[PDB]
Amino acid sequence: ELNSFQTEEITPFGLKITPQYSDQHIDTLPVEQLKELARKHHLLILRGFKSDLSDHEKYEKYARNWGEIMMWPFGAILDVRENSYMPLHWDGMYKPTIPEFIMFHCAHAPESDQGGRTTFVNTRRVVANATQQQLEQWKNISITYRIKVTHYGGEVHSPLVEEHPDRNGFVIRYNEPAVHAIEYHNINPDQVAEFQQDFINILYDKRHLYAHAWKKSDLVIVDNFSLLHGREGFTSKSERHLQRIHIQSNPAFNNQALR
Ligand SMILES: [C-]#[N+][C@@H](Cc1ccc(O)cc1)C(=O)O
Ligand SMILES: [Mn+2]
Repeated sequence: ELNSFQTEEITPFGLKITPQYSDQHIDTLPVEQLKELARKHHLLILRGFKSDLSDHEKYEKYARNWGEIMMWPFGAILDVRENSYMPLHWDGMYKPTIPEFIMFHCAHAPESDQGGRTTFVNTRRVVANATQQQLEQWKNISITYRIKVTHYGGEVHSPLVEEHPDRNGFVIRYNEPAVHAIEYHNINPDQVAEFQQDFINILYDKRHLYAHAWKKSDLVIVDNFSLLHGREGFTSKSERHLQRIHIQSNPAFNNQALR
């Protein structure tokens, strides 16, 4: 009745999953149990397992065990390759569907790289830590985002607070500004600047944010319905190479914010 992997809880949220014996293969892990843990804990770091997922064919075949892949024009896999931070967002903003899971495989992460950790914000925890007056204000705010050339048109109008697709709580949908692109609704224009200051401070809080330093062959599973994610600005030059696959909910979740 024991698990077939070791688990350690991450601060402030998430699970770090590691092998029980040397050279344990990633294919040994029970995918349906992992999906349940990812929905409950929002972030899984699978570290130390043997895999050949830098092979695009093998990675795609592996991800199909998790569900329907959300395909992009370039295919199933985005190869993320290498100063400013990348703003918090959720994936699928400008697409017709929002994927439930992001899978990141680390094909390359030199110790040579300094900083630039991937950021993960548990918006369920943000909602749970808010006062009632805060949450009431946030539920009344909606935001229009304008982006780059995209395949499906490029304007997003999203409430700041949404109910989770599983109807078991509320989440935050927010795209932080980068250093009009963003336009806030239902708030006095006189208060927008300070609200933006205050809300970004709330998201970049040690109670809510986990910053991940990559190691080669990490497989990270992200609950895109519950989290926002981004990246710290890089101090040094980096050769990091991540490989990203999106997995649809069943049925796929249509993106009502796309305009
Ligand atoms: C569609 N879409 C994107 C969403 C996005 C929006 C803003 C930003 O800075 C980065 C990514 C994805 O899911 O990849
Ligand atoms: Mn992203």
